[PDB]
Amino acid sequence: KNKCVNFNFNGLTGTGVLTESNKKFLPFQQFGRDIADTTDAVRDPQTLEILDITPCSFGGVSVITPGTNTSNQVAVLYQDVNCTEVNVFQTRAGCLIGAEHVNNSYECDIPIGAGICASYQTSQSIIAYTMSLGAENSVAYSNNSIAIPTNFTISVTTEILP
Amino acid sequence: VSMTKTSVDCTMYICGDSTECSNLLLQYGSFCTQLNRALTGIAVEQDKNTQEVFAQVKQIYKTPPIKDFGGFNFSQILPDPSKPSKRSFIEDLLFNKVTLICAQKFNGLTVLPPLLTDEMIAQYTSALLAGTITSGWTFGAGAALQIPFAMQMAYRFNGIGVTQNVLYENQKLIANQFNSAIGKIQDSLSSTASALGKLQDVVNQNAQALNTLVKQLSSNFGAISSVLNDILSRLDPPEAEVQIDRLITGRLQSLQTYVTQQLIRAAEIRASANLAATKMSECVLGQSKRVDFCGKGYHLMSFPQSAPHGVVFLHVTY
Amino acid sequence: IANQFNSAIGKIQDSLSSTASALGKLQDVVNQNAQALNTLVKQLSSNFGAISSVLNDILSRLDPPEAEVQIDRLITGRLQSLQTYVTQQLIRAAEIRASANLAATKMSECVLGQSKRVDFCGKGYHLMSFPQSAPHGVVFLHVTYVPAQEKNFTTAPAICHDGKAHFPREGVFVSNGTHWFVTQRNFYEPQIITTDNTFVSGNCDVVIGIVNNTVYDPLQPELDS
Amino acid sequence: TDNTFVSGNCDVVIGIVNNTVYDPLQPELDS
Ligand SMILES: *[C@@H]1O[C@H](CO)[C@@H](O[C@@H]2O[C@H](CO)[C@@H](O)[C@H](O)[C@H]2NC(C)=O)[C@H](O)[C@H]1NC(C)=O
Ligand SMILES: *[C@@H]1O[C@H](CO)[C@@H](O[C@@H]2O[C@H](CO)[C@@H](O)[C@H](O)[C@H]2NC(C)=O)[C@H](O)[C@H]1NC(C)=O
Ligand SMILES: *[C@@H]1O[C@H](CO)[C@@H](O[C@@H]2O[C@H](CO)[C@@H](O)[C@H](O)[C@H]2NC(C)=O)[C@H](O)[C@H]1NC(C)=O
Ligand SMILES: *[C@@H]1O[C@H](CO)[C@@H](O[C@@H]2O[C@H](CO)[C@@H](O)[C@H](O)[C@H]2NC(C)=O)[C@H](O)[C@H]1NC(C)=O
Ligand SMILES: *[C@@H]1O[C@H](CO)[C@@H](O[C@@H]2O[C@H](CO)[C@@H](O)[C@H](O)[C@H]2NC(C)=O)[C@H](O)[C@H]1NC(C)=O
Ligand SMILES: *[C@@H]1O[C@H](CO)[C@@H](O[C@@H]2O[C@H](CO)[C@@H](O)[C@H](O)[C@H]2NC(C)=O)[C@H](O)[C@H]1NC(C)=O
Ligand SMILES: *[C@@H]1O[C@H](CO)[C@@H](O[C@@H]2O[C@H](CO)[C@@H](O)[C@H](O)[C@H]2NC(C)=O)[C@H](O)[C@H]1NC(C)=O
Ligand SMILES: *[C@@H]1O[C@H](CO)[C@@H](O)[C@H](O)[C@H]1NC(C)=O
Ligand SMILES: *[C@@H]1O[C@H](CO)[C@@H](O)[C@H](O)[C@H]1NC(C)=O
Ligand SMILES: *[C@@H]1O[C@H](CO)[C@@H](O)[C@H](O)[C@H]1NC(C)=O
Ligand SMILES: *[C@@H]1O[C@H](CO)[C@@H](O)[C@H](O)[C@H]1NC(C)=O
Repeated sequence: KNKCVNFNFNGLTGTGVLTESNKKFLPFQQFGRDIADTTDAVRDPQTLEILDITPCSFGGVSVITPGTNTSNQVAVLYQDVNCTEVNVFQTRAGCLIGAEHVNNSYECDIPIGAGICASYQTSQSIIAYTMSLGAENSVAYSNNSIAIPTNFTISVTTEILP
Repeated sequence: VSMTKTSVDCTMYICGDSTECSNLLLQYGSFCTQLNRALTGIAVEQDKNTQEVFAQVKQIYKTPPIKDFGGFNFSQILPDPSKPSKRSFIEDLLFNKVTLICAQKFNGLTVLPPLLTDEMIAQYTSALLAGTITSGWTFGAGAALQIPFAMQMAYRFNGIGVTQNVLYENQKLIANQFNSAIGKIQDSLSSTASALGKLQDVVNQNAQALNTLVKQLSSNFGAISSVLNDILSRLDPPEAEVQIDRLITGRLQSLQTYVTQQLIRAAEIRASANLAATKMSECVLGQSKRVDFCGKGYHLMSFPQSAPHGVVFLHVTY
Repeated sequence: IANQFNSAIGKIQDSLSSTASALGKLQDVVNQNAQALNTLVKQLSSNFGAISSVLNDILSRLDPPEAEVQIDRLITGRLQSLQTYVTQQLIRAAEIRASANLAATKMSECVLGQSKRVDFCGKGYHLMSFPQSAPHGVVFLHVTYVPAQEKNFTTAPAICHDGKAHFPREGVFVSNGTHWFVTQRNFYEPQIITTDNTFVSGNCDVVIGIVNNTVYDPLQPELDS
Repeated sequence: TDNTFVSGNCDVVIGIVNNTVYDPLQPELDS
């Protein structure tokens, strides 16, 4: 149980992780299925038990690296899984290795997810930091207080559309 | 604004846990590699949509400790720090009225989390709401400029043709008209759940397409069986490759049908995302001299509200 | 404004030449097509389940009735590759046509005319826009009005003089600690409060925040003439 | 006169009516 294995039960075969849950099959129903008619649980042909079938651990491999002109350092990201295979750190999107978690939040550089961005900084490596939304600005407010510009700046912005 | 990010693996979906079947999939070349890049570009554009819409400013504007609303009641639109997650009382209803995925994401597809969390998206709206209450019309086009909210409704009448003398005299009567308008919205969203159905349709559109793609694995697609290992056991390896080829071809048509819809639905969302980016620019940030772009009535100032996989606009109109 | 504008144009010429990632918006469109063109061409090297991906190899080996079975495997895979390409190109064109409508909209509203809509022509209050030819697209140079220096000013919604409230015809009320002034919203230009810049509406007992002051009347000094 | 502007004459515009426009300069000269 609780491991990735190739199981063959009665005339049913499959591959996944067997875990006993609190589900209860009808005494005349050996096999369960999901909405897609894929088996999510089985009953052992010998002993009477309810074993939920969870598929084996898998996910996406997200390679986080600066450009070839910058550095060869790479931060490997796994999706929707904790650290299993494997500076091994965990994030909200999954197990993220190769990057260092930083409490100080900076401007987003390489997008990851769940409000996490990566960058190559300081003896320099890749760091995994919380995405900053910009500098906090507290604007004072009052009945008689007002800000009228005493000077202006003409700036030409470049918009590019295909 | 944001559509559910889904990255489907064509290696696992087409051929479940089969190397010999994967050899038949390699006979089709980049079809697998190409379908992955199409869904990947969707997940990237949905993250670009939230950046081009939710955040119109590079600074976080917050409300002062002393809150002077000019007679209005902004406690509904402004976030509450007492809650563990920062959100407005209205956005709290927006998260609840908008709601298996765990079973399908174990079938060889992956639902990617958004780049901006709901707490960060709410701070974008918190920066826009606190700005319009304090900085008003200035902060959209440049640095924030503090202006009293009692005077922030004065020029907005001057833009729609009403002389601002009406505001200062009727400000007491407008305080009752605005506060009652906000209260009717909270009762409308809480009691009636069909107002947010526009976002529920987007989630139902994705959930139906996700369920549609997964239910196709149980189909025969002309093959004798729907199980790869069962075909390999009942038939010889050369005779099984003919039956497996019918499954692969049928399952590729399932992805090519799903990816086609997602690319088309993304352009539908990007069409609405560009409107949300345009409305927040014209309605929320500035004043709209246009008619019925910000909704019925002469536009004054708009209130953005964070919502799951989208955004809710509150347009104050005259 | 000459020193501000002429230097702003040079900053873009220095940003485009030194930094090549500013044009990545158009570079992605060309790369999106090349990745679609290369993918479509690489499919002819894939066997698509057939013994080989070369037509001359299948025709020279299997019988004409036997070759049609394998050629059916190629064309079916080549149709699915071409239909997928055309499917994407129709979808990619919809992205380009949607941006072309914005390009046609900004060319009229930003470039040709003047758009009051905020941040449609870019950050700042739009003045005029300068179109520039670019490969498979267009580059817009938007002249904008961005306020820079500001200062905390004492303001009031109204001025109480004869017992009736005075409201600005254009601009807002400000005070520097000496006398109440009427200045433009985007520019601070101290001006003496007069009956020409204000209009009389209501009284001093209604408006919340009205202050006592004296409004200059140009008719009074002329009474000596 | 501060709320109006003089353009043309009374013999052209259709719908023009006869009335008295208050002139604030008049009472200040006599007083
Ligand atoms: C007045 O102008 C200042 C210019 O910085 C505004 O900024 C404040 O500056 C004071 C200086 O002691 C700080 O203590 C405040 O924290 C600043 N506030 C913010 C949000 O930047 C200030 O807001 C303006 N208004 C006031 C209250 O005078
Ligand atoms: C706007 O005016 C109100 C009323 O004068 C100010 O509120 C007062 O603040 C002071 C000083 O702390 C208190 O002693 C009073 O009790 C408050 N009165 C009322 C009616 O609330 C308010 O502070 C002024 N503007 C801001 C934002 O400070
Ligand atoms: C704005 O509306 C809110 C609604 O929650 C008011 O907060 C409470 O409203 C209830 C009535 O629904 C009162 O019984 C409470 O005494 C109010 N206070 C609290 C702390 O709950 C709020 O007072 C209204 N006014 C403002 C300016 O926020
Ligand atoms: C307003 O700001 C502008 C800059 O945006 C100021 O222009 C600069 O003035 C200084 C004064 O020493 C010169 O050294 C700079 O070369 C000027 N720069 C430009 C771009 O001209 C301007 O002086 C400020 N004051 C006013 C009234 O505009
Ligand atoms: C605020 O504005 C007033 C009016 O412009 C300034 O008063 C002038 O100050 C200058 C320089 O001291 C004098 O030469 C003028 O004669 C003053 N005019 C009047 C009518 O008072 C004042 O200096 C400004 N600054 C302050 C301290 O408020
Ligand atoms: C502005 O002037 C008015 C008078 O024109 C002031 O109102 C008076 O207040 C006093 C008490 O201080 C009363 O005895 C008078 O009867 C009031 N007169 C009127 C017209 O109501 C008002 O207080 C002044 N405001 C300021 C801030 O100076
Ligand atoms: C204004 O009243 C006059 C009559 O007092 C109307 O007719 C004018 O009469 C005078 C002679 O008293 C003629 O010289 C004019 O030619 C007449 N016409 C006008 C327009 O001057 C006149 O029609 C009335 N106008 C309006 C629009 O009420
Ligand atoms: C089968 O054999 C096992 C041996 O332990 C026994 O415990 C069980 O009761 C037998 N009957 C069933 C239910 O298979
Ligand atoms: C890498 O990029 C930097 C900055 O553009 C440049 O100065 C440097 O010469 C580049 N190096 C190479 C090998 O291209
Ligand atoms: C990851 O660890 C968390 C915290 O211990 C646990 O709640 C969760 O079930 C784990 N998930 C996986 C995929 O192991
Ligand atoms: C982040 O904060 C945690 C909790 O205080 C602390 O244990 C850790 O050392 C900090 N890490 C960094 C990089 O500052």
